[PDB]
Amino acid sequence: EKRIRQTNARRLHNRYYARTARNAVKAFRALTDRTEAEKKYPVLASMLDRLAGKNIIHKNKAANLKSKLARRINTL
Amino acid sequence: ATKIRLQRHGRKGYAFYKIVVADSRAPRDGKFIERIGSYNPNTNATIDLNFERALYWIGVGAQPTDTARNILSREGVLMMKHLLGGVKKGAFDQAAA
Amino acid sequence: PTIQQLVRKGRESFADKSKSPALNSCPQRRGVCVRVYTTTPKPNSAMRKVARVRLTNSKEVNAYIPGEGHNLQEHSIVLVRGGRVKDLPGVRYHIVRGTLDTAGVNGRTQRRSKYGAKRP
Amino acid sequence: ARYTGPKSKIARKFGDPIFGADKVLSKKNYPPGQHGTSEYGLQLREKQKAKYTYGVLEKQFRHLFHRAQRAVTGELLIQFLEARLDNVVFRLGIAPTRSAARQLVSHRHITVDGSVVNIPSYSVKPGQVIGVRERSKSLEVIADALTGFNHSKYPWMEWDQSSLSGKLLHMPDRTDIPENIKEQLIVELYS
Amino acid sequence: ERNLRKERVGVVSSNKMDKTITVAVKWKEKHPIYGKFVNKTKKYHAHDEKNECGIGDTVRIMETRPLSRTKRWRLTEIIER
RNA sequence: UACCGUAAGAAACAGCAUCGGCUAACUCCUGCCAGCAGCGAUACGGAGGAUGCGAGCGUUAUCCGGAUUUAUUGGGUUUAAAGGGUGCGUAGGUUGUUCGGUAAGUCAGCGGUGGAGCGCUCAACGUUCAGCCUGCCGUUGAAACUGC
RNA sequence: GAGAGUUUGAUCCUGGCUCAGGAUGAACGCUAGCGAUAGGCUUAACACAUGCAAGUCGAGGGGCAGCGGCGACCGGCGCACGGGUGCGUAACGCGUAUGCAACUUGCCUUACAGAGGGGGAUAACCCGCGGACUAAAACCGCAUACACUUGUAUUAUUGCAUGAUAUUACAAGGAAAUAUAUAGCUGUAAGAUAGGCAUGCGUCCCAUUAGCUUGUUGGUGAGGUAACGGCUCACAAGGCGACGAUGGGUAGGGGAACUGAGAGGUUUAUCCCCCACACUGGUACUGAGACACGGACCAGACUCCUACGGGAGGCAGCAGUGAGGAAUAUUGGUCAAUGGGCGAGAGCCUGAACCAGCCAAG
Ligand SMILES: [K+]
Ligand SMILES: [K+]
Ligand SMILES: [K+]
Ligand SMILES: [Mg+2]
Ligand SMILES: [Mg+2]
Ligand SMILES: [Mg+2]
Repeated sequence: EKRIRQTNARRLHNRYYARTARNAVKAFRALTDRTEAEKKYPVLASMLDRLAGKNIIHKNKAANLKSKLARRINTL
Repeated sequence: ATKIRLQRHGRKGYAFYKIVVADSRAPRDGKFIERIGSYNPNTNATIDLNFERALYWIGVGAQPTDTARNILSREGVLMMKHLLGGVKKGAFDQAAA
Repeated sequence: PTIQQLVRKGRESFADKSKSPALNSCPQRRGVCVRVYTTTPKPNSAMRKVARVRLTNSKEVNAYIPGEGHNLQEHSIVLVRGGRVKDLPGVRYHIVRGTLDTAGVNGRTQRRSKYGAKRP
Repeated sequence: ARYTGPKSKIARKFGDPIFGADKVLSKKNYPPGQHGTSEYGLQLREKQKAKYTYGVLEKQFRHLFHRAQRAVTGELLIQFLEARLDNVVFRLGIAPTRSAARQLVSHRHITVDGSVVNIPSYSVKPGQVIGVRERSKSLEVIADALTGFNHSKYPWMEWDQSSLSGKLLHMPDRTDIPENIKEQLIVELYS
Repeated sequence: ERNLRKERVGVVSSNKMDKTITVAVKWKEKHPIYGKFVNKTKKYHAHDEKNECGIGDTVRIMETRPLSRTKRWRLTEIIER
């Protein structure tokens, strides 16, 4: 029972932050303005890095996402 | 973790142990990385030991069990304290005692 | 054949058949005496006691009854081992005496272990 | 197991006095049975003669034979048979016959190198000491066989009566062992 | 001071596919049972950045990481046409 | 390890007409036995002796060798089984002689990798070192033969 | 490194058959004294009841109703190992030998840096499956790190194509645990250990199994992954096959072991390495790591109990019992030794393992 309760609570906790980050990248992926992208990037990168160092996702996954978004904003 | 332990390789009523370096998850008499000696508690206890390899593994960080730690305390394998260059350069000789 | 013929085709080795196929690679089987009857040899002219038995391995065979004097009857559970009789076509199995329903030969003083008789 | 049966029957079967001296060796000397040969028969007679004269059963005899083959094979099989605790005790004269020597060894009466060994098949290597137990040096039966007889006809035993011990100098050659056994027949049979 | 990868010398067998070729490597080896020497051939898939290889060419190819579903080799040289 | 008082508590099973080691008498003259020559008795059943093995002895079942009874080492096809009814020909297998190249087969070197003791009172068995790694891979050379 | 019999009235060949030998996790008949050392459901991934088999930390926290320590709860680590089974699987599954300039790696060792400041719920408790306050080494921001990630460079050096290793910079972003000297906590790097992917060669029969494939083959781009890749998603058309594709049947694979002078062969009984599995399927979740062996959810058998509103089990862990069968044992003792898990240690747990009991029993 203890294992079941811990797994359910941790599953909900991980789902919260993973879904928030996924929605953040989805919203960022429709941006067009360069200055808007520049001022929206750092908080999204911070959230992704916090997730990666928090073990919800992997460090290589966060690095890949950050590289993709930086290479996108480097080309308007 | 990597360990230094003894596998019971003998006969019923006559325990003969092999000193090996093996993962902690491996079975007792199963897989090992390197054989570093033998051990027989029936005599009055004959110990075979590879000094250089035992020093190398205790240096890279293999954790020995209690009995293997006693076996390494004998034959002077735990002289890493003296070999750590503790404000000196010579080598003492405590094996004669 | 030539070396290339052997390379292309090769050699084929057959499999030797088992002399007791109804046992299914077992030393002994258990059966029930479906029928108990008598047969005539193929230059002997005797009256050999045989039983048709349906073994537990879904097979029916004929088993000779060695010795003199059998207490068996129809619908009797018997132990069947290999071994054939030369002058009798058909039968290729024996019934172990002294096991299950089959009793040992009475009045036997020699070759006792082959007929299931205890020491007197 | 052991034979523990009638010995004169085997003596009269084989003709030779394997067990020793008896009146039946000269009176009524013929193979036993109220009713009393191929090369198989003679080979079997030779092998059984060796087995009965040395108290060895079939599996031990076969082990001795192929051990001798691994390490003339028939020549050293005979010295392997001779190098036995009971046989060495009997040849030292401390016991009358080979059965008596076997019983003495099996009981706590014989030591090898100062330690009591009671296995009456223990191979004795050269340069070893076999001696009577120090607690059994004063038995009524233990002394009449050695003292008085004093044969000492074998040039590979040292006796040393002053210590009641004995030593095997070396394995005797096939010519100096007084056994009427044709090892060629046995090695041909087992080959 | 690196490690070495596998190298295969062969003959081009197909180039109809874009940016990739097929290389045939043939050798004679002893039969295990009868000891005769028989011919064997193997086909490799190689990656070439230009369709510069025609049907039949002594070439050398080198092992690589998976570049496609079945593409683990790359062209290195052309011995002859 | 030591002390009393006693051989005292401890031997079966198979087969003896040939192959094979081991033979008199009584039964039966169907009952029976068998791995074969077969007997229905120096072969069936018992009694006496004999011969094997021996805490085992026999029966059945399974797998190897003798078997060359799949034959590369190491078999054959007139008459014992075994040449296609006869040709042409595709793939494949084989290739007269000689002069040079190459190094795929082949050969060689160098690396990597995978009996003697001791202790069981003896032995099975434990254990150590001398001893094969002769399989695979890498790297250097040789050119008589096969291939190109 | 060998033979014997057997077709004839009698020969010499050919050829099958039968004995003689060696070995069984064998069974049966007769008969049985001891010791040592091995082995013990080979039949069905058959059904049953009971008990045990994975817990530990009061040097993490709120409590003590219990005399110091601890029932219970929150929290850390472990239960993916040890142990069991051979269903499935002709496959980079396995064996052998390599590559990753396409990889990940808790616990362990070493080196370099740092541990500064705050706030929410909530379990238990209390009050009646509902209501309110609670603490952190539980949870989540802020400050700092340019040793790390990302992006843009310069100086290079050097490869096996895509490139790799270092320096010198700017920018952004990412941590902590303290407790009573010890035990520790965080980031980075190296090592060690363990996994993952891809390769050359080897890997059972059937042609009374001849064509197979339509993300199937390749290219461009994107997404996804620890990572390359039709892994997935939006032009050309291909690829693989008589050196056996495809389809069907049967097997877990090796070292061992047995057995042949050799050639070899047979078989995986004990033992060791790899793979697959946990009543049957599907999906995941938590985790450094999952086919999740004493964890879920759903769908299917089957079985058991209720009190008809509702719930439970999978015996391929160790032992009883029943059935199947020719046939294979105790509902035993101890953690004393070896090995594991947790713990600062003492220590606790361990049907692994050490032992003992039973069995013509090798
Ligand atoms: K000691
Ligand atoms: K973990
Ligand atoms: K323990
Ligand atoms: Mg014995
Ligand atoms: Mg003909
Ligand atoms: Mg013709």
